[PDB]
Amino acid sequence: PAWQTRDHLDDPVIGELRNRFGPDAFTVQATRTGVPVVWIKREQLLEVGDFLKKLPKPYVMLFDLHGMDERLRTHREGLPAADFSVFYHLISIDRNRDIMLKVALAENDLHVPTFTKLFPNANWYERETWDLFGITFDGHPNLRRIMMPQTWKGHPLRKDYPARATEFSPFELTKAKQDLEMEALTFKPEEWGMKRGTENEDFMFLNLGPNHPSAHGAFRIVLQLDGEEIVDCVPDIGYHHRGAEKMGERQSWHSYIPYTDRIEYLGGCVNEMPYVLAVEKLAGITVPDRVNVIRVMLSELFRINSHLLYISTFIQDVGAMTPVFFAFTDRQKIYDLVEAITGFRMHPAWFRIGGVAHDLPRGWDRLLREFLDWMPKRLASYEKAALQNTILKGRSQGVAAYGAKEALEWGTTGAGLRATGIDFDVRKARPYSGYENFDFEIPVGGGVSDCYTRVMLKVEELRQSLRILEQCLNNMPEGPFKADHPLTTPPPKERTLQHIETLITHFLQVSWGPVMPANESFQMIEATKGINSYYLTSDGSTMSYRTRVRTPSFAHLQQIPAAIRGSLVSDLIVYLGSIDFVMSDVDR
Amino acid sequence: MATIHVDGKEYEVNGADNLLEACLSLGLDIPYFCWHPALGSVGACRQCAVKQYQNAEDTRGRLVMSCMTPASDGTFISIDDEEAKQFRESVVEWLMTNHPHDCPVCEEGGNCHLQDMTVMTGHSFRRYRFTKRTHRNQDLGPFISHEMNRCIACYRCVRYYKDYADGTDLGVYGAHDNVYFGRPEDGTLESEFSGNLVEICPTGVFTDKTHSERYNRKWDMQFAPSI
Amino acid sequence: HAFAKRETRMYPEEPVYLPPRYRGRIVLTRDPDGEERCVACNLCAVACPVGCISLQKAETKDGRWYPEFFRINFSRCIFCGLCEEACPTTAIQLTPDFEMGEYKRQDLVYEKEDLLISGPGKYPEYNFYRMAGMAIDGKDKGEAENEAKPIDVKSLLP
Amino acid sequence: NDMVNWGRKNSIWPYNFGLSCCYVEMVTSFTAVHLRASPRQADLMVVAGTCFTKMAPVIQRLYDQMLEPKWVISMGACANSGGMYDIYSVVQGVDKFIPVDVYIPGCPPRPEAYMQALMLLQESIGKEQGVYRANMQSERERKRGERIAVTNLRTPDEI
Ligand code: SF4
Ligand code: SF4
Ligand code: SF4
Ligand code: SF4
Ligand code: SF4
Ligand code: FES
Repeated sequence: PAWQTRDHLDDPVIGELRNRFGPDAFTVQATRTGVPVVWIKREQLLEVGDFLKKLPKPYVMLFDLHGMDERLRTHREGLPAADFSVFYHLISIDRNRDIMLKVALAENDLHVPTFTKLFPNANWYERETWDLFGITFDGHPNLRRIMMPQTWKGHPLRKDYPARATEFSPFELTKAKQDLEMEALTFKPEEWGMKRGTENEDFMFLNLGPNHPSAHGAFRIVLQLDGEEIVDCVPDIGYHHRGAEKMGERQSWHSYIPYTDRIEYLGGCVNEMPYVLAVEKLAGITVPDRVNVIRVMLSELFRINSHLLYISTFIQDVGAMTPVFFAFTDRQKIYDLVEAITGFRMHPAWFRIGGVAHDLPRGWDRLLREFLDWMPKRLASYEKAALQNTILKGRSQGVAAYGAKEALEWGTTGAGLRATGIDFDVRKARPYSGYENFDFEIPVGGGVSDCYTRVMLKVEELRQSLRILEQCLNNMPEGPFKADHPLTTPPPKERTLQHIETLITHFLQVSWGPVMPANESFQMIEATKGINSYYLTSDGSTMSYRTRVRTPSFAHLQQIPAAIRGSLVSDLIVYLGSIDFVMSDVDR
Repeated sequence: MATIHVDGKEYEVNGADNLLEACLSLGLDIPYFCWHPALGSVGACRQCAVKQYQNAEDTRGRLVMSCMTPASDGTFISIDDEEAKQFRESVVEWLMTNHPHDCPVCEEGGNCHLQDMTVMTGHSFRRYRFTKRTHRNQDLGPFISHEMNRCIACYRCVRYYKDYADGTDLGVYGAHDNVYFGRPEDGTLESEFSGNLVEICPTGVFTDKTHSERYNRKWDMQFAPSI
Repeated sequence: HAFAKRETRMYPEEPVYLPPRYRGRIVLTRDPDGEERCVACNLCAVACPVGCISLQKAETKDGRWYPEFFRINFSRCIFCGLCEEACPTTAIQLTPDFEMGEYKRQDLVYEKEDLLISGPGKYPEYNFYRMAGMAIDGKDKGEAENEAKPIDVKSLLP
Repeated sequence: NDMVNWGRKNSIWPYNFGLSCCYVEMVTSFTAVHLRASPRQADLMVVAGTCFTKMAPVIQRLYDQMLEPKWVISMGACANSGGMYDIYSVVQGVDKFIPVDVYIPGCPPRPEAYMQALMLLQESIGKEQGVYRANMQSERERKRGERIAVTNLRTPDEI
């Protein structure tokens, strides 16, 4: 099965590292992540990573870097004695494989050498590890707090830190006056990054925080200006931090599902798919085929809606917005179908562990068929309106372009990375949710990623998604909407209303929570923006022990300073609009 | 004192103990109803079944009851053997054939050992389609309410009340599937230790009447250690 | 004038179309016999992720469980619908009605008289007590679905 | 005469402060009902979205900038209270630090709810905060006999 606990010791990378270093040091954990998890003492981490970086098929992209507390795990059979841990998820595209590296730390000596030299995108990741935990990374260039304000005492992801606001003092405005004094005295100490330029007439400091529309959330990007050039741009993020990861620790597996919908406001059921897939990987549940096709239908509908919003906003900011406002009416039709299936326009919270909340209502096929026959003529009107236009096309060529290597080092996935010559989708490389029974193509941009190429690729992907949605309408099979397994949460409701054992299972599942045995799962999907993943660790209880949400927008927003260096403020704003970043995703 | 082999692994246990309290001492979850640490093992519920092999090379053994088998040195058992798991699920199902549809209106809901063992075995699908047996209740005082429909015939109440507590006014009546646990006639339970039945009974037959005036579920309770 | 003709000015429509499964206002429904359907099982309160439901069980002399008080804090409610699917009696349901707005937050907390409606809502026929073993007026022991008559231990038949 | 009161009911200037989420429905409403909205010119601020501890001074400066007659509409559960995010990093409602006049529950509310918010706000603006000994009547109490008289609803197996 695809859920069984494997060691992955046979994997070639494990044997190459065993040959290179011989025996000892490496303890191969047993998990349901699908990838090989290896423990590597902190004094060899930089050596180990370097070996993997230059291996004859290298791990070019650091997918994720974060930490785990690990202090309260009672079931710790086989692991070394750790009070804290830091995990590094790496991916080799040429091998289409992954590797996870875990460095164990003790509570008195939370110190590890910085990993940013190998992979630059790790810099913010290590900063987050300094912010949310108390690990100090010696050798880090700018190790400051990236989420909480600079006077915030406490490391919020430690388990000795109370999670809920109720345990702290309420908003009595004792600290509001101090924040007011700080904001009124807005001066630059030159500690906000390298800030090599001095604060004088030579260099001008401008917050440049876009609160205008199409900004994709309110954020600040302190900018040093010289000759109207971007000398150094430093984002000030964390304003939209909702503590989703910490929230995952105090909620049951079933009642957390609503929280997934709000990592990305436009994603909806796309955000729910990786969570339910990871929880079912911990449960060992194989769903029926109808569940797979239903999930594919809802995810391609939400993907179509998000892509249409990205196209419309792009044509509005750098082009003529008169015709593309008709897409707003079209988006309403996609919404009337979602609330026909799920119930509510946004944040459906409709996916469940083992299936979906209800069956499809009997008039779904006629509405979907009317939308699928009506849409292609409009889609071709947008294709002519966007492929053939000249004014924005001339404007949108060579505007902060990057190549395959630049995207790889910066962890950038999605339409950004597909705009280069690397043919890498996860729906084909690692099929999930029954994508391997569908026929679709991956468009590609060639070798230059710019603003025109990304939108043309998004239109081609939207056409392939519409082909998937017609295949979902014509090949939806028959049978149940929920798996038959004691951990399917909740049970079918008609069975609950008549049968005592199903009633008892429903009783304990919705009240105490389902008991998932202690193990680790991990799922990644192609999201509306980039690759989104969920790394869940259970300690055997009815709540998550650790929830890690990898959002690509964090990496996409981290990438801007490497590419925008040597451009104007207008090119900056155009690039910010072009890049698929939403503040809710960056700050989770 | 003794060494036992469970599902291939090896453990150190007390020889005088039986296999259920040995395996529960190691943190291995075996379902049970009729065994109690204070009361001892009688072997009634047949819920604690494990597969026992004669040695390490015997692949097909027999289903025994871990509460009734001593944990001697050299014991080879399998809790997770497929036939043992099927049998324990079948026992839960046979207990579920006559259980009333009462969990929303049961005071044991959220604190019921039968709910826990039912989830632990993983029995969630009903096949029994016939009629259910019902019983009338008795009045057992101002302290204890009685709902005999919920009884699973685990015999913990009579073993606690007569043997342990030396009470005289609680017994078992009838035969086959019509066994009735209670008093010969309505009237307050005379024993000074009658209220421990609320913990001793694994279902909601005997429930606290003082708590059912202002009832709330266990997850909504706030607890502290007191004297 | 042709451009204004094809882009006709939008006119708002007083009727609004909602699907049956729309997750708006939270109501408590009644049995087809006319009694309140809620048995104060406290599953909706615990299954809510935000904790917006408070209630207390009461019991009639007849023996019917019913809520002494039922309190929903609609300022915090997100209309996730986990309460509706948690309920094993279909007492609490979500109706297509979003018409809410208030000057004071203290008036957004709804009591049982603001939630208990005069009929059965989405499921006109389901009655939970007909299934339940517990005995109420009109339902002695053996008057439930798929339940045999009580046989006393003193019966002459072996 | 009350001509001054008529002036404010007829015309209002909205300052949209919708945040990351919950603003797509507000935009859906605004593009149907209505570059005019400008800072330090509006008298109505529709706070939507989750109010965070970090960015709360921004909302307090925008609240301070507007003129003496200040109206505030909180929309969504995330703005009325902390909503679902009862967490260290979210302040439990925008009403903690700025006075609020109208509360619109939902997550996100509907454009029709925005329409009913303007109707309840012109109703408050036409009775002079607008209490006036007439606002004790509440929407919980005004339509109570309307809501209780509902008996039948469509079964959810249909569209
Ligand atoms: S006594 Fe236990 S099994 Fe029986 S109805 Fe109550 S909670 Fe369910
Ligand atoms: S009344 Fe309780 S203790 Fe006695 S047999 Fe029945 S379930 Fe067991
Ligand atoms: S789950 Fe339904 S019946 Fe039970 S207390 Fe809640 S609202 Fe009442
Ligand atoms: S709809 Fe959601 S937030 Fe509202 S009471 Fe039900 S579970 Fe709680
Ligand atoms: S009210 Fe709903 S849509 Fe608005 S911010 Fe809160 S969760 Fe998001
Ligand atoms: S509990 Fe061991 S046989 Fe009954």
